[PDB]
Amino acid sequence: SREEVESLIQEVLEVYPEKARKDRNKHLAVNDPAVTQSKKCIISNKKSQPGLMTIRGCAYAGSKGVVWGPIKDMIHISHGPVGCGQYSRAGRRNYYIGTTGVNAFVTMNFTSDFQEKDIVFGGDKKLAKLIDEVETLFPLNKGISVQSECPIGLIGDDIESVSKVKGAELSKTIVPVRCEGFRGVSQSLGHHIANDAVRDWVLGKRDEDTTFASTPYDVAIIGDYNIGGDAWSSRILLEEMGLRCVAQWSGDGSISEIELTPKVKLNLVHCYRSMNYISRHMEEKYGIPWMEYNFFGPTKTIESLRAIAAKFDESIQKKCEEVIAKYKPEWEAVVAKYRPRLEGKRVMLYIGGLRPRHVIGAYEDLGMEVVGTGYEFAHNDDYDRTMKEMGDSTLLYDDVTGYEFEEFVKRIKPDLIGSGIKEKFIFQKMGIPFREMHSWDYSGPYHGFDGFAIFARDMDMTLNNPCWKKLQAPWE
Amino acid sequence: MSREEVESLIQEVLEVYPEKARKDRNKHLAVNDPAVTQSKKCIISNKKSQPGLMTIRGCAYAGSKGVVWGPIKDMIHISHGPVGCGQYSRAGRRNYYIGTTGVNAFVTMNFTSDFQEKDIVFGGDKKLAKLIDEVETLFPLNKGISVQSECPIGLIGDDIESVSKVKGAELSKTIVPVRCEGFRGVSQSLGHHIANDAVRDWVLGKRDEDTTFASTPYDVAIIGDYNIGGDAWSSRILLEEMGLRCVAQWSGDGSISEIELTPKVKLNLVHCYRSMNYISRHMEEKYGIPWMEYNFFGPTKTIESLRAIAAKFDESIQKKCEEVIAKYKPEWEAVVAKYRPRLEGKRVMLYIGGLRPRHVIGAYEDLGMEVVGTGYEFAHNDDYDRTMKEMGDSTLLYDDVTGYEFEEFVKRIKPDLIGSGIKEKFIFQKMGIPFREMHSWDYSGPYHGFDGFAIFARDMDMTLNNPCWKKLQAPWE
Amino acid sequence: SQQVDKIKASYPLFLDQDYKDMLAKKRDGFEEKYPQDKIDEVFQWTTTKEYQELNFQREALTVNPAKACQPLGAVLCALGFEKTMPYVHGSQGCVAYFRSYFNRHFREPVSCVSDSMTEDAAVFGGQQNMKDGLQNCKATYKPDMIAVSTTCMAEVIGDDLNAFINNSKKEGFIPDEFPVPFAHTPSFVGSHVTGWDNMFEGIARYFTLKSMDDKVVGSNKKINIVPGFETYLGNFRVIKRMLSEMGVGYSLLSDPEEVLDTPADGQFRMYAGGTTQEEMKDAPNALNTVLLQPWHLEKTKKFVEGTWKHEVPKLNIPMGLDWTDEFLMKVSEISGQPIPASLTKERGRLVDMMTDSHTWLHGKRFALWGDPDFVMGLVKFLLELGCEPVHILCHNGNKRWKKAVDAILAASPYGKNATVYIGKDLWHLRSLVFTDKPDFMIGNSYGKFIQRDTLHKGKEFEVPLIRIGFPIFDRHHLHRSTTLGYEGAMQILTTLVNSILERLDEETRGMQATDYNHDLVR
Amino acid sequence: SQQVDKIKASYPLFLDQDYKDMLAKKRDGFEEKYPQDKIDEVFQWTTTKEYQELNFQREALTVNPAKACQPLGAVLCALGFEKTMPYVHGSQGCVAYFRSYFNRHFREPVSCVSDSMTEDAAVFGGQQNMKDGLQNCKATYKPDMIAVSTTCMAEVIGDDLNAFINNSKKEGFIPDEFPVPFAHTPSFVGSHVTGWDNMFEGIARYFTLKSMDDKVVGSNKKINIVPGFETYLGNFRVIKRMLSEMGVGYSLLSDPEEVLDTPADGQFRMYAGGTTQEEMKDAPNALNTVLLQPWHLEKTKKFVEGTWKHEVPKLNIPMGLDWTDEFLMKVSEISGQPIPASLTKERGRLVDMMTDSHTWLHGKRFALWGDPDFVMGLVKFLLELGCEPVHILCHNGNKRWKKAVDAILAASPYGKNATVYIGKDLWHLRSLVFTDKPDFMIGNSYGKFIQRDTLHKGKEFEVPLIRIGFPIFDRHHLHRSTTLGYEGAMQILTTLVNSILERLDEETRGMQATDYNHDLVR
Ligand code: ICS
Ligand code: ICS
Ligand code: CLF
Repeated sequence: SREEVESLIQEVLEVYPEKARKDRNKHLAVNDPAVTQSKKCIISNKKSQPGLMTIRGCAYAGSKGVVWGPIKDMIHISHGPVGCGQYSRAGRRNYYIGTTGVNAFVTMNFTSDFQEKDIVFGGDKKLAKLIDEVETLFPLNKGISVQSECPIGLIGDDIESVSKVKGAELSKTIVPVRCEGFRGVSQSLGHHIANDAVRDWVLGKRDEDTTFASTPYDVAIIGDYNIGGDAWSSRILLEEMGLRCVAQWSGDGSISEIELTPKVKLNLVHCYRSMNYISRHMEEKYGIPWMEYNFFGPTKTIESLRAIAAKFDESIQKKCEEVIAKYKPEWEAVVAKYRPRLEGKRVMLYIGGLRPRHVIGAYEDLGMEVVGTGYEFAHNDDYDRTMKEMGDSTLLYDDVTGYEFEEFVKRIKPDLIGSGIKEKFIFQKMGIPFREMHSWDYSGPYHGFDGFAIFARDMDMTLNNPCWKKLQAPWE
Repeated sequence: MSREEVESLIQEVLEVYPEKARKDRNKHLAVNDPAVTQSKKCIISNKKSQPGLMTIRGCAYAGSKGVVWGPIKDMIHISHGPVGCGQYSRAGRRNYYIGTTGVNAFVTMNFTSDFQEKDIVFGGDKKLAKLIDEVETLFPLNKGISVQSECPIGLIGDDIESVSKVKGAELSKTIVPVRCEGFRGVSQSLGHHIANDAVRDWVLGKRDEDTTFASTPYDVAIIGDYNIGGDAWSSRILLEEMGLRCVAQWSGDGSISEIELTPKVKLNLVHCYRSMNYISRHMEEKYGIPWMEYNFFGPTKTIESLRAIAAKFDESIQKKCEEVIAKYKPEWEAVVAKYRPRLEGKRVMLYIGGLRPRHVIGAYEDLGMEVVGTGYEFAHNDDYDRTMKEMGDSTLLYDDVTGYEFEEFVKRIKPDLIGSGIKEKFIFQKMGIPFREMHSWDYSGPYHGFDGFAIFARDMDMTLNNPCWKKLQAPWE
Repeated sequence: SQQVDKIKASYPLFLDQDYKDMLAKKRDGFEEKYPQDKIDEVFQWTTTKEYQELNFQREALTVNPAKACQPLGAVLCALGFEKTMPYVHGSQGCVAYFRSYFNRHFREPVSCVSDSMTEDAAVFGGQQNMKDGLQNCKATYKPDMIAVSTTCMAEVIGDDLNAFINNSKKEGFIPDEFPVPFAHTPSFVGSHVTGWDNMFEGIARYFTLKSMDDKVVGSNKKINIVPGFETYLGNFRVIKRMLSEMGVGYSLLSDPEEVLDTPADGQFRMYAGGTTQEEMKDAPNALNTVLLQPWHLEKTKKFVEGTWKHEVPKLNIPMGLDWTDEFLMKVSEISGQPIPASLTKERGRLVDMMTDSHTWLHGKRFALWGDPDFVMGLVKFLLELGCEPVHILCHNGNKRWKKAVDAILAASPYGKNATVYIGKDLWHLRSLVFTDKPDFMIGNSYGKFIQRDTLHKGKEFEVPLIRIGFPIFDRHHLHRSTTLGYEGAMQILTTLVNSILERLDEETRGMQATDYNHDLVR
Repeated sequence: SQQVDKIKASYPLFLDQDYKDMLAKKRDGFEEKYPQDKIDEVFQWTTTKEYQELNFQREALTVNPAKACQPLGAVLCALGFEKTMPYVHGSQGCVAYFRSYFNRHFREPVSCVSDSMTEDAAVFGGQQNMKDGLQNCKATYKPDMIAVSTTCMAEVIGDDLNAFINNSKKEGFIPDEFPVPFAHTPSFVGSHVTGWDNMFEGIARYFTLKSMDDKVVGSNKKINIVPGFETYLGNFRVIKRMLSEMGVGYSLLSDPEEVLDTPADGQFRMYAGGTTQEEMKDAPNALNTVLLQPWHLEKTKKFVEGTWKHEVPKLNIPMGLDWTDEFLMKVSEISGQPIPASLTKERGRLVDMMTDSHTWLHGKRFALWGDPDFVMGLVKFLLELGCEPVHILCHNGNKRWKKAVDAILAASPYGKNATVYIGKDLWHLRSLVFTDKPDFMIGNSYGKFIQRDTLHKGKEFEVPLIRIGFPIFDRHHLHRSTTLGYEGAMQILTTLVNSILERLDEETRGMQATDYNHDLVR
């Protein structure tokens, strides 16, 4: 109940020194869907307090790991010392089709491996030489991006001049990205920086090229990074409905299909957080409308398909109803098998900037209740959307600390937790089923009708696993 | 080590025995004398083993099923009796073959009548008749069945000959009863003889009146090569390069048809004298086919064998023989050049079954090694006749050696390498003595022929000169 | 031909063109081989449900058994006793095979004698073989005890073991006081595990039957442990480790772990370690006796309860989580010793590993075979991991045991697709993995030919073998591993999940075809 | 589409025809992909000696490195101290990555904080982050000690760690007595192992630098053990076990084994076990200090010898037979304690396994990589087994380490074909395993992509990966294994020979083609 949730927040905050207490209070809230502006209840997108074990990453993760890294036929340089690119090598399951090392390069780690001489004298000469070596040893790459790590902006390197000069010399696309980890407060500013880099260096290359012919049905999937194949199980529904998916940003994405995107008729935005910036740009510059949609679970997928079709003519609306009729026995069979196993179970979530609200409908399609949710780096407009999706008097947490999250869980006692790899092994030891809701725990896809079957199978297999009844020894 | 030191070694080892075993084992131990014309004057062989002394011998079933019949690849062999014998002998012997196992070839499978007590009490002939029907149903491509008798069959008075006769006539299939129960004989050796006679009586004559096979003057048969690690294939290739046509291999990779075609060949080439001389003598008596012994271990013996074989044909085979010898000369010369400096002067003790204890001596000598002791589980006087000629003077010979004897002999002689079997292997490694299995080839091979000598040399070097033998004493001891 | 710097053994030597051409001419010239189309047609038939129906109608033919015969178990039992020579009264071919069979599994010497009964003994009995054999064995190999079993020849002809041994002592071939326990071990009854049971009961009788007046239960404050036929060195070790960790006084009755694991230090040790004769003579003074593999210790149990008067508890084999739990708790109850913090923490680490790996294990389907206690315990642990044991084969199992395993399957939803087979062999099982394909087999080395058969039908039909059981001949040193207790459960769990992940890596290694799922992280 | 009772995940879902057709349409329609003929042609070129020469001419580009950065090692070092919170002064993105990286290898929680320096700290320094960070961390997570390392931003802007920490205590953000050892750990110098050395020396200094007057060498009768950067739990445990077995008093300095292996018993333990502060304060009173991984403990050695005045013995990492021997002998000499019969026997059992497996190991050719001490110990043991290390890669090695390993190779005939590479990465190694193909790779999970590449050329060119090292992300619970001592040598040997036998089985599994060599017994 509301009063009990507020007392819970206050009791957990007691451990903090005064300064941290006053700030963390602004980031914890009891849901109120009737409030028109979320900033009146919860504050977000602020600096993390020092020493409290935030779960956030940095702008390089938001740029290299999230937006640019999945683009499959370009080579992305982790520019700076060796650590960043090694820890982020192949940790994110942005799936693609390619011949890795030959024409696609996603799971490789290219780096300038800065040594002390590079810090002291600058890395611009090294970057120039590295680019020539890339061109010799990977001749089928279709472009290079330069993903700046922390020291680049600190030592005063000019990667923009390198990219302009070398790009002219070799007639190749070289994209400088200033996503140093000290910028911003989280992955979020990295998204924005990465969007602006696409805008400034790539997206306009075909503005004067009129060889590609549009159709009235051309769309682009904006903000789906194909985790476990999510975007493919989305694309198949859109093209069964009669549309033509010209581009995927950026899961399984090629640089050409990015350059073809200003030719589409409608931008379909899944991840609003990471890609609303470029969607707004394309509306302003090219007049392309954009719309948000949601492909988690049958209720939202059906909702989305119909809303998308309504932007087109009668033939697409007809094909939409034919797609919905095709899959109805499939997801009804998923519900009939798995909803009785999961009904009434309560879940707490903590994820990045989209899924903490976007997966709610999928859990509700299996009879489960989301009793607490939060984000690492969402903004006010994400929370605007969240309070409408979550039930009254549920718990919301922004940039939750390791300590808060453990205390919230202990009091609330959810049946399932969905969060990340740094959270997973904490809560299994407490006897609480846990599902990774970034990596899908090496399963998926979860998007679409085909993904719902896997999602339902996965929540059942973990929540109801026999191992959870064995944690207390019979002699204790 | 002098002749007198060896004789005293024998007497000292024997003092541990009770009187009856002492007097018997003395007859089976000897210092070699190559000049004695009959080996039985120096060493006794092919007698019962003494009870309780840990002989290394097997039984007549191993000699029949494990050795002679088992390899024949397109027949199904029933281990007839309780479950043990066929399970311990399933795929333990590396008699290699080409086939589709379970469909048209069956060598590494274990077929058995799995006798229970009701089969002991009331007899197994009815069960054998039903088993034969079940085999025909579930394995329709088999080209014959053999019934390999285990110990209880002749003890309980079963009549598998009449079952094989009645069922063989019912289904018009070849069914071979083999009375190789393990209580017969004293070793594997009588199993060979029983198996040879079973081939003679039930298979070998079946084409006596079929004259449709097209002979050539150069048709031979390889007799007594069981294709361990591919040995028979690396022998066959040389015979056919020399211009001969190998109609049959007995019995490694062997098919029942090529056994039935063997009475049509012009010369039987005998490798294993011990196991197959019986049928060779029969084929000479019945069909007039001459037979000769040969040896494909090492270059010296292989070349000598090729020339002795080619001399029985015309000048064209003799010409191709010299052409084969010239082709392989740089190959085995390169093997000696690499491996003889690593092995020269090293001393070997051997203990094997009925042929290799003498047959591999030349191969060791081609690498500069010396065989200082050798012996057999189950050889006969004619085997030792051939052995005393091949071993040096004053070397040690042991027939049906006991576990105690062999360990004591090894401790005194201190060989650089021991070549024997799986039951010996792990004893002598603990003592820090390099050991090579000379039955299974330690899962390597082939060793026959020119291609085999390269593998033989590599294997003796890799084990004798392995770094692990320098490491058995802890540095603080 | 050979290149001296790169010598080829049989594989790949015989893939050379000149060898391939020679083998083609041998086949065409003289083998009268069935056409390959016919071979293909028959192989495909052997994978069908039609063939499976005929296969399961066999009454007389056995093909590829999954059992051995009684004296093999008697030999292994005997080896666990101090300075004890196994001695099989009967024909010598048997002992050659017993020794080689154990040689290849343990990669150790295996000492065992025969008394070499031949046709002369077939006619007039083996009494003289026993007389001379006992004297020759004692003088030559100087054991402190000779444990006598029998081959099937000696059972059929009906040699009176008791009278023969008694006469060997009466006529001076061995001292009257030299210990010669014996057991009849007919190969046509039961299996190898039964010979273990018979040998142990005979050794226990020899040392305690006529000595009971002096004994009182519990007076030595120990618990007897009887391991049964056991071919993993780690299982002897983990039971002794856990009991000592608890501070529980115990006596492991038959302990071959030292003699099956001697160091290579320059000397061969025919004997090492083993249960002492005094430990058998004093065993009735224990608090109780725990049988680790009770489904092949029924004769031992009747003697321990009827003569020692021990209230042997009804424990399953201590495999998996629940049954290791119950074993420790019963030992604690009997001994009065609490379960220490070190074992409680070990238990928790196994559960932690179960939480870690449960998503890859869930729903995985298995065929498996082995001896009854081993198989039952493997079934129970698979259920605890959320796996589905689909084909459960125990050639030497019986109907009582099958009832018990069916009840274990009925008590978990992961058992809904399981069937238990008794008295069936590995040719039956081959049909089952074709007609109702599981993900893996768990079994001994004979399973490799089934995997080979499944792959021939096609890569998508292949059922990979996970090697757990006896014998394991084609890998080295797996006999050192553990299957009992928390330690064995951890080892089995790790093997199972990494088998799953190895195969998934194999299936996703094809570039631009399946390597979209070739994840760095699993 | 999905069939609800056989749900397909990404593999094999996307092999369905409608998904295949869709992906072909995406490629042809919008990806402007290079023709498959060109992709095949370029791939073949990357396997050539021509490409290798260009590859090894790289001076600026690094591709697929085999090292990480300093603070990762500092965090691991700090985790081995009782109730100690790793704290990386600098930017928070680093700590998310450090934690995740270790999460995936150990499958355990990894606690570590940042003080979240952002662009403001970049302009004005990070002193306020350190003040509030230390107070917040101590208040919220209640550690007994905070071990401070640095991210590269904090190094570049030149934050004075000592002054910031001193000011935090002076201004009252934490108590003056509260232990806050620190170390500078720049990612652009050395590698993750250097961070471990730097952190350890910092902690050692904190507790002993200003307190040396009272100490006397050998007065506590213990031996200090410093493990270095170590990610196998079995390695901590085998060293402690062997010293306990000898009765040798020891202190293991940085011992994270408990906090990296907590049980799943209903509660999360942020801290568990660890080296105590009192052990660090008392360490100067030991007889001596042994460094288990000397090639990345060089700053620690200078301090231990310079300030504690310990005569640190010249020992290699205790891997394989010879170097485990030398380790035990030196411990015996220092401690005066004899080597017990139990360890002598264990040694003899390792040698026994070497004699058992030598015919399959002989001449086998390996490519391998890792940290310097691990790599040289693996090289040494491979020589002892009669294997041929061929490509030896140590990205973070140095020139005098290479000279030492070259001398090890020159002393054995099995070293004749070996080349040591330093400062080269896994893209260099990929070229080597194409142009001079070995039988196997020994390395971490990043090796799987090289194996994938080699298979794409052809099954006969495939080089299978054997996973030993760090990180291992795509198998479960291998972090529990051992590589040190006789126990680790046995585990490595068993893995190597069974990897050989597994591959031989795969190559001989083809019926009527290669299965003539599909032996039951090996
Ligand atoms: S991009 Fe974002 S943290 Fe929108 S940085 Fe993060 S693959 Fe999360 S909640 Mo990892 S805003 Fe995508 C995300 Fe969501 S990496 Fe993935 S799961 S839908
Ligand atoms: S058949 Fe004989 S014991 Fe001649 S029973 Fe034995 S495969 Fe030996 S010395 Mo094993 S008379 Fe062949 C033999 Fe020699 S099984 Fe092999 S190696 S050359
Ligand atoms: S916040 Fe982000 S991940 Fe951190 S450094 Fe900065 S861009 Fe990068 Fe990199 S090398 Fe190591 S992991 Fe860091 S200390 Fe530097």
